[PDB]
Amino acid sequence: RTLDLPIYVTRVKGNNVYCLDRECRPRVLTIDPTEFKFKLALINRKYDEVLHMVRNAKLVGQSIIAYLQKKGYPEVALHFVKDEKTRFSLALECGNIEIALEAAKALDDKNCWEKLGEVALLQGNHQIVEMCYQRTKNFDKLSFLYLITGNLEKLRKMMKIAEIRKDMSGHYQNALYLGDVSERVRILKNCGQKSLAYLSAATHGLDEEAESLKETFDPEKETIPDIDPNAKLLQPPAPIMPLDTNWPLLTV
Amino acid sequence: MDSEPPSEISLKNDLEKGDVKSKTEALKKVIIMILNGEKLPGLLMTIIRFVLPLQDHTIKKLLLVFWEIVPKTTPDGRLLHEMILVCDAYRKDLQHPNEFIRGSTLRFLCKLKEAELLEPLMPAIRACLEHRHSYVRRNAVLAIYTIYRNFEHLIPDAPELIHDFLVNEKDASCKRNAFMMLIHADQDRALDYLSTCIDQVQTFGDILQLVIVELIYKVCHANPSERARFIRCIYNLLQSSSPAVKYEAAGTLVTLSSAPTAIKAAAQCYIDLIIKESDNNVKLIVLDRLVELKEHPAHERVLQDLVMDILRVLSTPDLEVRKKTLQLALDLVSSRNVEELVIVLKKEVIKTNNVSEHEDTDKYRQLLVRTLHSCSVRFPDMAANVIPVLMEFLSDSNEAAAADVLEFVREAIQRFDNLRMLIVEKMLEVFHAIKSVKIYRGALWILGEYCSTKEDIQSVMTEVRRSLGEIPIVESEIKKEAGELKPEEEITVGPVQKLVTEMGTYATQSALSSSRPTKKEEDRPPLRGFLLDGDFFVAASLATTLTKIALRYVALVQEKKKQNSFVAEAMLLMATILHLGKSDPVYAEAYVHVNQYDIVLDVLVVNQTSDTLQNCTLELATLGDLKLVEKPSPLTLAPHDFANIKANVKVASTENGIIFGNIVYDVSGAASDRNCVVLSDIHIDIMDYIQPATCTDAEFRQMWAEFEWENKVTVNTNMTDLNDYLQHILKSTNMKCLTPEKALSGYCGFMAANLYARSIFGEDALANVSIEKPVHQGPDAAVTGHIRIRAKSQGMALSLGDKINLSQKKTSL
Amino acid sequence: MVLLAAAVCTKAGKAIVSRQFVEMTRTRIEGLLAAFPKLMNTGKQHTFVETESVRYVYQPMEKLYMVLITTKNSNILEDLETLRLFSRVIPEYCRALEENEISEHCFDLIFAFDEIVALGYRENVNLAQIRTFTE
Amino acid sequence: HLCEFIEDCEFTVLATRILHLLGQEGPKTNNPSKYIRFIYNRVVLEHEEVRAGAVSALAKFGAQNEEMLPSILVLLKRCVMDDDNEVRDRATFYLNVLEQKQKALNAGYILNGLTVSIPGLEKALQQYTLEPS
Amino acid sequence: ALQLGELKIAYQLAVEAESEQKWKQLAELAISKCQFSLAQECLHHAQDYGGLLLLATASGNASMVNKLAEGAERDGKNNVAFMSYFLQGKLDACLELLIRTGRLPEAAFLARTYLPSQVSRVVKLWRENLSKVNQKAAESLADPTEYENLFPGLKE
Repeated sequence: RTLDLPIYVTRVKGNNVYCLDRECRPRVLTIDPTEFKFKLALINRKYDEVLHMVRNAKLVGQSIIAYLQKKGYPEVALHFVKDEKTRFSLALECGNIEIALEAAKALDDKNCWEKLGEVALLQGNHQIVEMCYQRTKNFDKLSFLYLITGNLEKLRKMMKIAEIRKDMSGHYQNALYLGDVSERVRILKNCGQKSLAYLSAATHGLDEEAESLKETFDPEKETIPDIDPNAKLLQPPAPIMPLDTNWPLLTV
Repeated sequence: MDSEPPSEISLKNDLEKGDVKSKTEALKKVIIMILNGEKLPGLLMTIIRFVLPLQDHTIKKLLLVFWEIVPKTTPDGRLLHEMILVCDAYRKDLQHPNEFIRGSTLRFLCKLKEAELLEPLMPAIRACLEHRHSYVRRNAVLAIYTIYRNFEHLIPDAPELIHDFLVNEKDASCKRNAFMMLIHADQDRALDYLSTCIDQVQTFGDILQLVIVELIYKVCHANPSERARFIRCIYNLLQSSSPAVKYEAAGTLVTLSSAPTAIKAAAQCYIDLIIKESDNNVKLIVLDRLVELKEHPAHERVLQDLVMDILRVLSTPDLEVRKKTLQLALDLVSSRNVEELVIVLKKEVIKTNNVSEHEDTDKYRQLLVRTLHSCSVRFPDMAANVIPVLMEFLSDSNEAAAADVLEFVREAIQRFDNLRMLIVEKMLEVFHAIKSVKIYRGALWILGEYCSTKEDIQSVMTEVRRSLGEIPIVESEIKKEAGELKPEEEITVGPVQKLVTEMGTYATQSALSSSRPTKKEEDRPPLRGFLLDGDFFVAASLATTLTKIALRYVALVQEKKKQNSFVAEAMLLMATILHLGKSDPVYAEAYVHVNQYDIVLDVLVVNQTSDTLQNCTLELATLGDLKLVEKPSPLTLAPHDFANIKANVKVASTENGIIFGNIVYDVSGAASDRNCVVLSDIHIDIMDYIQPATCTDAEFRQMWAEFEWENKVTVNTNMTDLNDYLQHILKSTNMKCLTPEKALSGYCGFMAANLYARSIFGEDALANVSIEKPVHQGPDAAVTGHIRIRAKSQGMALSLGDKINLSQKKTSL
Repeated sequence: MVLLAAAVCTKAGKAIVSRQFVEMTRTRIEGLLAAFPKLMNTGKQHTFVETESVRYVYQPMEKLYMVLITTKNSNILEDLETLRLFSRVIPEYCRALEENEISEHCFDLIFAFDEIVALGYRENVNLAQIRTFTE
Repeated sequence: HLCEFIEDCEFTVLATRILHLLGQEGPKTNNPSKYIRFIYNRVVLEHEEVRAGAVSALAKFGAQNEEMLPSILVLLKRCVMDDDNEVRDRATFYLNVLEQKQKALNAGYILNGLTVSIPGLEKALQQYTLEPS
Repeated sequence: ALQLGELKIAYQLAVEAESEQKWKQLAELAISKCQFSLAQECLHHAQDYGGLLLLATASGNASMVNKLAEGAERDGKNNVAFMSYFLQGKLDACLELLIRTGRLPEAAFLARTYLPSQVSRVVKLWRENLSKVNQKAAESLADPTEYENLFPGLKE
């Protein structure tokens, strides 16, 4: 507690503490079961006891409602989670970011979605990563992730919504990642990169599309660069039947 | 009434009095007190009552004035209505035959974004739909736009009323006077109309058309407005290597540095840049265009170089222009900087040629010799030029004049081994009239190293050896020097061997030779005789002796990196060095909490008492540099109330007249003697008030010199480096660890931080934290660091001294 | 608004008379004018000088500053031109600048300010135009 | 500690005293690194005689204590403790003898690293007359 | 030389080592003429990893695409890197790019995809990384218990 004057403690003998100042006017104070009970209880991992203990003579801001978001294996953290930030925090400390996305949402912010999405990739499962990463607008990170993950359906979704951004290390990726390159050919056509569009297409033996690009634009497709312009591109895309968006998990 | 906040009772009296002048003056006095920001609603009924219908413009204009700066706040005589006492009889004002009252009324009415006046401002455009002046038509386009802004982005404000509702902007374009309040969000048709108007312009109006719609296909079409946009448009169509030759930019640009030398200096810079784009080596920086003023035809009359000569300066114009000019000579023409610096230096450095370039102050003379000479060290071609000019420097034949000359040239010989053999004979000459150290030092070194070349030496040295002047440092320099180069290649009555004898006596021995040396006792305590005495293994001969040393140069010696160099021309450098380049019982409990980066001081206010404390108010105070970002606002502290009340905190403010302690927190309640009590929430320090600022090594060094920092303490828990505890703690006493003052090696390597702050205490704060972390077998005190501290009268020095130990607070309520 | 306020200052450390076109700079007007115009608007005898992130245009008259302030700008010529027209209008009201006479004709000057610059956009004025209003 | 004072207004002489004493004792009583760091700054902006003093002292400091040699090298390569004017000449000699040569000479030269002359105790008589003038 | 359309002469004038600004202008000019060959060399000399990759990863055999993306792997320019290596069913340094960056989960994931069952090692290294990077309820140090799943959980 606070008194209204500066003072010196006279000493503590009993529950009371007694004080006298320079002029020597007294103040006494009973040692309370306020702040003391709350943390005596929290130390002995009781949260049920601690809810009663919470009073407005000791609530503060960070000793009850946000000091209890300070366990790397959440315990205290589980109990106070009311702040959208405390909720966010709680999630990375478990490593389960399902709660993160919601806190991240309620923090109204993109940065949180990309960072929790990265943590998500760490717990292993890419469905959760996709959703986050899609709304942070990291379609190109996704495009990259996606053969790595072994999806081809999802990988196509990324390609279009990165086409429009002209992310040439987003839209561009996916065509390679599926066995045929056709995806690039159109995106590149829209970029006006006719050369690049032909080389990509031609090598897969999609010389007809490669030719379309040449004909619409400047021709000359004959040229052989430091890379092939017509040698087979075919890749067998993802031998896995269950993908890594469907990465298995049990979670502790 | 300049600003008198209590005078409202007299104003009411003055506001109606039966004398029109008094009423006007009163209303005027209200305006001036509100504008400053002082008391005004008491008056309202009085104010409003005389003026209301009348066409008599002055009172009406005055009342019209007061409705754009406080109408909303004042309510005694107005209250809240759609047709308030701001506009009800000001529909008359709008519809008077005199343009001024209508016009004025229109103008304030539409100006407000008020919603209690939205309807009366809308047909208020009637007052100016007829345009008796340029002012009336402009007043109208601005008022329709202001109506559009005031909640009428749709059909209430967009078409015409009878001629304008958002259409004066269209009309203005084709009418005799233009002005387009249409800058944003308004009719497309008017925007289009302004384009047509570019041609049929009205010049003030053209600046209004132009902020909206810029870029022309033309050269112009006329008028300052079009002209001002035009230089912007030109810079687009040729961005390439600055503007080079400044366009219509030139006119504003002079005023930009009206104080007065700085304009010329700047102008000189541009003119030099413009001449040519050279190689762009070290101080050869001229950009802009390669050819546009060339350089150097041999048929060009009266040539480019005449303007180039201005830039070579001694001060030939004034000092600000001088510093710019020396750099600028270097910049257009040199090899790097070296070539044009030698020419420039030849002019500046001391001679017998001109006595407007020689001076009897020794350091400046010496420095000038070193600047000329550094060019040789930089570049070879210069060695050949420098040595004969150096001999001219000598020819002055004052004791001191020779002296300075001899001192650099001797360094040059260390660089330039048996290349400057020729100089020795010149150098001896002025060595005989002597009153200084410097002449002896230098001469003895030239004559000494050079011995093979000459044979004079007993004769030259001996007059000086038995002459007097000042001789401390003479000893050191003669000691390493006198014998050198070729064992027996001199003789006048003392060969090279007599010289080795002499050289040894002068160092610290004794011997009859050159009629004894002037002094023997060496210069500063460490130097002594002995090294050289041991030396001269092979008597003054190029081998592994004094000669070796003499005809070799200590470490790397190249460029103008200051390795046997001095970095351009000595006078320009002083200016560059200067440039620092600085960048009622009450109970409280409390903790500080941060959620979603909101920093707040949590306070809980407790009434443990049964007694009444009603009248309870809570305030957080502004002490000085501490401030409330919003006090706790609950009316709590009632019979047996526990409450959590949050007071937001800031650390940065401006000093208030109330106490300057920890944090003041005020709770109020019942009591009439101590209605307000001050009680505390947890610690905040005096240290907050300091303001952090930073220094560079130059600013630190300057301040070191400027005021003493002898004061030191050793602080425990400076075991750690600069980065860890010490930075964090130093931060809290608003300090920061910047640049070093260390000298690390295998024996050295205390961590050194140069600190700075600029405290709001009338002082700066500086310190150096030296962390004594063992890099030797005998540390100071092992790990720990001694912080040498200051502040400008060392009143904050002390804060640095102890706030670098430890510092931590926590609670867990 | 582009033009925050149009202000006549005394470097006594206060805004003698000033105009807030729409309620924004009330008390704010006095503190700016009081600090900055004292230092010559922090000028060096240059019409444009900018301090504390506010453009100050000025002209010294005695111990007084006639001041235009902006923190945004549409054109170079324009800012000077409203100040200039203001400087034709101000001696008609107050016979140069001088704090007591400026003070007495708060109404005159203030009205001109509203008329000259309307909602921060620099309209034009003239001594004859001013007459219709104060009639 | 005294050297902590004032970087270049402290004068040629104090720098010469900490320098001469740090050279000569070769501190194991305190770490020479503070001393060296203090002297290093002073030299830059103070007179020739001290900067020349600082190189020669360093050389003797090298010969007396092996440990010291690494600091000598960082200091001497600098434009300060060598390559100024007088400072260079002495340095070229002192350096070359330490760096290059046998250090028969360097060894011989340090007998403690003593001053250039040992007079009597001058101050006290001077002081006696000087005070009631 | 660019104006004339003399690519070769412009190429000597640039000079193979540096003068990247010259080469970038030349590279674009070469792509315009659809002379890819001169373009690949200009882009190499230019360096231009992001652009250079686009022309280059159109290979389908990744013939000269790894070099110009070697850096990209470990610079967090992972995207540039993946296209380079995965282009003909080969794992050339696909996996490796993912390890380098610290995007360890993604290397595990890739390993599962093409199943040479390398997954067991990657998942472990990754799982370990979760325990260090403060996860306790998804800690990963198990084989399928603590979130992520090492190779016996996984399959083709």
